[PDB]
Amino acid sequence: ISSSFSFGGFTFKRTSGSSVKKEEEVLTGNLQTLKIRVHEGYEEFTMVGRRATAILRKATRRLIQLIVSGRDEQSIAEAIIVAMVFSQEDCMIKAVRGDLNFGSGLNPMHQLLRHFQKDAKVLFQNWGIESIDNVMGMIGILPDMTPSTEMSLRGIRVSKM
Ligand SMILES: CN1CN([C@@H]2O[C@H](COP(=O)(O)OP(=O)(O)OP(=O)(O)O)[C@@H](O)[C@H]2O)c2nc(N)[nH]c(=O)c21
Repeated sequence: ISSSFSFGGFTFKRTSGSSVKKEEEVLTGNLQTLKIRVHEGYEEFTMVGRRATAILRKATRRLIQLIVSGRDEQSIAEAIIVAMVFSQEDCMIKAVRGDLNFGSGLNPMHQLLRHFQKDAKVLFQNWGIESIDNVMGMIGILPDMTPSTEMSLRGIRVSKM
C-alpha cells in the first residue's frame, strides 16, 4: 500500500490511517463497467500542487472532508476534481457521461480523471450539497464555484490558509 505518491498532478502524503486494496467492478453513469482497485480504510492525506494545496480525509469510497486552498477558482476546482476522483465515490463514477475510451497507459482512475478535467459540470451538479456550520477559517463552495457561508459541496471547504 502506498503512503507517498503522485496522482492527478498532486503529491499525496498519508498523515494517518491505513487501507487495503480490493479489485471491484463499478458501473459508470453510461452503464460502462470499469475494474478499479478500491481502497478500504480511513486515511488522511496532504495534497500539494503548484496552484493548490489541501487536506483530504477519506474512507472506503467516501470523501469525508477536503479543505482546499488555491491561487484562483480554476486551481481550486482542479484540486476538488482530483479529490473527488481519488475518493472513488460511486457518486463520481455515476457522474460520467458517455464512454470512457481507451488510451495507452491510462488505467480507469486516470480515465476518470481525464474525463472530469475536460468538463466537471455534471460531477459538480450531482455530488451533493450540505448546510455548513460557520467554522473559523473556512467557507463553503457551491457547484458553480461561488462562495457560501451557509452551504457547500458535500465535504468540501475552502481555506485562505
Ligand atoms: C484511491 N487511492 C489510490 N491510491 C494510490 O494512488 C496511487 C496512484 O494511483 P494510480 O496512478 O491509479 O496508480 P498506479 O501507481 O498507476 O497504479 P494503481 O492505481 O493500480 O495502484 C496508487 O498507488 C494507488 O494505490 C491510494 N493510496 C491510498 N493509501 N489510499 C487510497 O485511498 C488510494
